[PDB]
Amino acid sequence: FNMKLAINAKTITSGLKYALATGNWGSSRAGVSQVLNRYTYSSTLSHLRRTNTPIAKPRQLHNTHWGLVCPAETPEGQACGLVKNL
Amino acid sequence: RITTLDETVGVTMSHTGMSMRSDNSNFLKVMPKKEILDYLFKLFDEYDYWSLKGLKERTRQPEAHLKECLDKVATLVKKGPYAFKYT
Amino acid sequence: PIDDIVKNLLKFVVRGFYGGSFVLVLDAILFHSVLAEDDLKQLLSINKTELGPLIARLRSDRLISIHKQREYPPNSKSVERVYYYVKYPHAIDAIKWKVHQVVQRLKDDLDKNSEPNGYMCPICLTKYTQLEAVQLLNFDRTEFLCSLCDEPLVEDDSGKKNKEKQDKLNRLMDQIQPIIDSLKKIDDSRI
Amino acid sequence: HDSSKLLWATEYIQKKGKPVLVNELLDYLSMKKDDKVIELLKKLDRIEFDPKKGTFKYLTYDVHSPSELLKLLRSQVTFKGISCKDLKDGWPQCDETINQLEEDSKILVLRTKKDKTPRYVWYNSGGNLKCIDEEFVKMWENVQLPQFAELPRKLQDLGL
Ligand SMILES: [Zn+2]
Repeated sequence: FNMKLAINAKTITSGLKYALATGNWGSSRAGVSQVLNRYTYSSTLSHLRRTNTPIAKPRQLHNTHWGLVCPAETPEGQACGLVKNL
Repeated sequence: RITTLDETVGVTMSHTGMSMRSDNSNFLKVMPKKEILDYLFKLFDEYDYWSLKGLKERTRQPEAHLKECLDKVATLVKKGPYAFKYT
Repeated sequence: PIDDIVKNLLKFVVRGFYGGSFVLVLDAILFHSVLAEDDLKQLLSINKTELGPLIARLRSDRLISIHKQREYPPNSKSVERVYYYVKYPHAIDAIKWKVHQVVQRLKDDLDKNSEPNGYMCPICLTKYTQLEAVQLLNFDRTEFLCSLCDEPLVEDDSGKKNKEKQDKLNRLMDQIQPIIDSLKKIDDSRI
Repeated sequence: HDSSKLLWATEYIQKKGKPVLVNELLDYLSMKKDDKVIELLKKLDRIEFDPKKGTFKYLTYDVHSPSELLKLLRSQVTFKGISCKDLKDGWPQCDETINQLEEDSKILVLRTKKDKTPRYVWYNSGGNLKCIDEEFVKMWENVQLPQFAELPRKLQDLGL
């Protein structure tokens, strides 16, 4: 028996490095990890606090979003209302 | 909480991979033909049916001579309940 | 009888165009009308991978047909046994058609060596016929060139090879005369 | 044990290979002066014992001539077959007679020319037919038969 051949480190290293490296978290989940937007300071502040919702109408603003989700800061296009900001 | 090892890293990293230190812990370590013929007939007197490997484990001697002594006076049964046995 | 002449025909063809084990299996079926697979294996003491290609060869020539017979005896085991049976008419038809194909294929090779026509090119290893040869003839040259190499060609075929195709016809007829005579003897009764 | 003296006596008389006197057999074995070995030898049909003087005959097969070989072949039609050991032990060098017995007078199967050739003992009629040229055999294997009912139709169009 050998302790170097039983316990491998490339399973945890490749799993964490691969999951935090690619968009997938293992397709189940995709688009979790995104490159940080360094266009300005408010883009990084509004980028880190950005919350996503996977695909009643979920795009419309609900009354329970008072004080929790910004009623104005939301992108336009296909992902309108699915992306939210704290 | 989780304890952070504060050492110079190189010691622990040396203990990780190859460190020229193995073992240190026990875990999952795990002839005259006539006389041989007479002895074989004595074993036949004890019991007629015996496997060739068992005879090689009882007579305790070079096995080639024992095989040649079994191919002359005994017949090898390959099938049946006494399979792989000389009688 | 007529049935025995078919047996002698199969002995002459299988013995004359194949090895020994083929007539071993053949005679093993001529002795027992229904020959099991376990009987032929324990008979010739040959392996399964050695009994396979023999039966497959005797079936590819339409010599014998197989009959996978069921068995549910003692131990309730579905023991299947491939019983071989000689297919006389299909085997005779196979012999006649194969002889005809041998004669026709050995007659075509004699007409090619009777008169050389085409050429050959050593440089590009491409064959050229008389047509392309006379179509690649130039005025400043005295020999037929080659489009790939623009170099002269060498005359292909010769009359020396014509003596080989005739000996194959004569020897083939001398070795096929008893077979075709047995065929003409069997085809009288259509059995 | 006396059984080892019995089997040793039979192996010794097989090493001799010719009938000798019973007393001479007991003298060649030195210490084997038992009569129970002689009685067990009389009970053994493997080595036939002639009551006239001292004579020990050896069976597998009494075949040593090509005619006896042909008879032993005829005694295997629609049955099984023996091996090479019995014939080569009953008659030295049988493969020479096999090569001399041309055209199905003695058949075999040449496997390897390095392992004494595991033989075969069957009989037919001709079996030779090596006059068939190899070219005719190659032209016989290249013919692809039309399967199903295409072959009888292709033969009825030619007139056969
Ligand atoms: Zn060319």
